[PDB]
Amino acid sequence: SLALSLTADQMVSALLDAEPPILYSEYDPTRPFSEASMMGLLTNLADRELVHMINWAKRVPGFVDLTLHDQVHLLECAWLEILMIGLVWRSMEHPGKLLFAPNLLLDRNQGMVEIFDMLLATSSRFRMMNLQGEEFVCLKSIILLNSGVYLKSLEEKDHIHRVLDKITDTLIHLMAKAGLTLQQQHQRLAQLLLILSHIRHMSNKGMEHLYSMKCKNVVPLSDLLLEMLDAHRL
Amino acid sequence: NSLALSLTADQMVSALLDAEPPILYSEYDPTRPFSEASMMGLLTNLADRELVHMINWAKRVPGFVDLTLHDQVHLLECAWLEILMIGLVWRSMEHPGKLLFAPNLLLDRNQGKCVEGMVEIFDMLLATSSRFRMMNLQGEEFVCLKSIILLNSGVYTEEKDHIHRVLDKITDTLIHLMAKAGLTLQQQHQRLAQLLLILSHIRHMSNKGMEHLYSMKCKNVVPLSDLLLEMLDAHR
Amino acid sequence: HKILHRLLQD
Amino acid sequence: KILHRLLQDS
Ligand SMILES: CC1CCC(=C(c2ccc(O)cc2)c2ccc(O)cc2)CC1
Ligand SMILES: CC1CCC(=C(c2ccc(O)cc2)c2ccc(O)cc2)CC1
Repeated sequence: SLALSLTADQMVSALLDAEPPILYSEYDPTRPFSEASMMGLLTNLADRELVHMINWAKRVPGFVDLTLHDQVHLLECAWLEILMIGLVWRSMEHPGKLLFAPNLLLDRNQGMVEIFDMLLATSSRFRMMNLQGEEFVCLKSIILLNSGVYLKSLEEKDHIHRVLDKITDTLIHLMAKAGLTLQQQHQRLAQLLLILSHIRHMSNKGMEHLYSMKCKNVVPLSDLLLEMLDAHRL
Repeated sequence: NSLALSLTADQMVSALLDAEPPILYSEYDPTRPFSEASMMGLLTNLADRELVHMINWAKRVPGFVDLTLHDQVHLLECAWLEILMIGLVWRSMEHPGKLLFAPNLLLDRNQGKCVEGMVEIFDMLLATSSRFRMMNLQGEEFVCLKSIILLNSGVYTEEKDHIHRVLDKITDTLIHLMAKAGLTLQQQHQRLAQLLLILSHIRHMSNKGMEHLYSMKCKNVVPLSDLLLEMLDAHR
Repeated sequence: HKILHRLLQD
Repeated sequence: KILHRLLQDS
């Protein structure tokens, strides 16, 4: 595996280079939008983001080393988490707003709103922590590998745990270079990882919401989103 | 100012150890549960009695008392199933392939197979349990993690700085325990990362469990207590 | 009013 | 499925 042989700085450079682009929505100020129409924009946007996410995951060190079925499982489990942490990262410099797209800035308006408030709080957290881009790409890669880690073997889990340990070292390395004391490093590391718990929660809440509007037959869900959503159906 | 931040690491550890609720027992009728009625009946009754201990445990967690009553409610409502589950998983550590809900109530995945949507959550709990076992999780570490869950799970919804600092204090306490155990600095931050990542799975299992509980509530199968109903509806 | 409100006071 | 396919393409 090339991942386990990477230095901390190379790991960062690899993750930075693998970053997907920020996509635009179809939002038009002159066009009226219902609650349905807004979900349509978010659905359409997320659908196009997924195709970029899949190709991003391939460039995440260690991910390609896994079997296809394990790559599928991890993406199925983590896709909404990864979208949301991207959304929260983009929304940092916009207090009280969520930047779904450069042409789509939404505030606390459209009822749903509970998840918005949770996303807003997370963004507030990123801002107060002064989260760095290098830390962000580390967090997003951790989510991809961790969110679905828990036959015969399936000593793949060991490989994933190895990479996870590698990304941990990278985070600490980043904080150390940032001039943080040992105590500040451990504290910030813990702070960053506890956010993944809130991201997990928001994803689970969002998945329930997406399931609701599916059965409501209100918003045209894409073929891929229908697959990703169905994977969480229990 | 809060007393929690003035505590030493050992004081924090000792406070958490002293706050520990007991391991309760289930009904003493044998009959390994297989039906959804007998299964959820025993689990509901058990969780109900555990919740009363959890509440009085939370009061003895440093920093928790300093919060307003409404904030205490919010954090407990948010985390209660997470806390129950990490307890379950801890108890089940040295019983691989089994879940020790109570010393007189050990369930395996074969008993979850007879209830829709349960065996999936059972498998997740079992995996978390063996994961804790492979990491050789210590009781002192466990109580730190459980307090972390209590304070963090609903902390995003000027005293927010308080919980943040208390959470940092518990982080220091964890590190202290690992250094006490003779781990190197690299081993310490690697172990800290591993433990905290599992909190994301505990979170996930709680939300899936909450759905499962909501289903059985709609089924009107097992009598829920008023307390359990209020804790459940808080997630609705 | 909540039961949780009561139990947290005792 | 679509995800397995897109992951497989090169
Ligand atoms: C209220 C919640 C609902 C879920 C959510 C979505 C979302 C909405 C509709 C979908 O079909 C799929 C995903 C999201 C998150 C990030 C992103 O970059 C684009 C879309 C964000 C806000
Ligand atoms: C799939 C199962 C897994 C765990 C579970 C629990 C549970 C978790 C930990 C315990 O020590 C005791 C009980 C439950 C069941 C019924 C109820 O009314 C409240 C909680 C939720 C459902």
